[PDB]
Amino acid sequence: MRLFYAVFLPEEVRAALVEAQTKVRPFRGWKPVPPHQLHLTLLFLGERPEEELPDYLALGHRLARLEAPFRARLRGTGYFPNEGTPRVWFAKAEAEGFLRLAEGLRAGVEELLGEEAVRIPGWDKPFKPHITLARRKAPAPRVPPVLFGLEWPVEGFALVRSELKPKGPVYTVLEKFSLRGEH
Repeated sequence: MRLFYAVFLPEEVRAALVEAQTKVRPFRGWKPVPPHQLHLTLLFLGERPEEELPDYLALGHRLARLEAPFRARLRGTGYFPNEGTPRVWFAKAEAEGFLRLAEGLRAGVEELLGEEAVRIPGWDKPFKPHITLARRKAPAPRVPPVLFGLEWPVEGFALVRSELKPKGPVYTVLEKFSLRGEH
């Protein structure tokens, strides 16, 4: 299983983002992310053996009970790579809470994997709270920045499986976790 932890989004957030995606329909080189897949990843795990499921599940429940629901703000768009042909178009979101959950999980995964966690794809990348809007499958141009200024309540996150299939990746939520922490 190819697994990752992520935050799914509420209606007003998906709609603001779906209106954003709009600037990109004239460009067939842009592949827009289906609204119900729009999400912010806190930690990608790559291919993991089934034997580890319980540990990722327990890790989720642990972190969930230690951290409280927090407010996030959607704020501006960007591309990767920053210069040259872009690979991705994403929205920047921000909040201490995303960083705290990302740290909490990298920590748990290290305890469980030790040295092996380094081999996880993109493990060394510094966490950037980003929400992908579209991916560049063919030539397409950058579009001007999209400012959002939209605050919303983050109440939990999930452990999700991704499977590459025809039309693209199909997501299955193995579990949702509710932020219930006192902190």
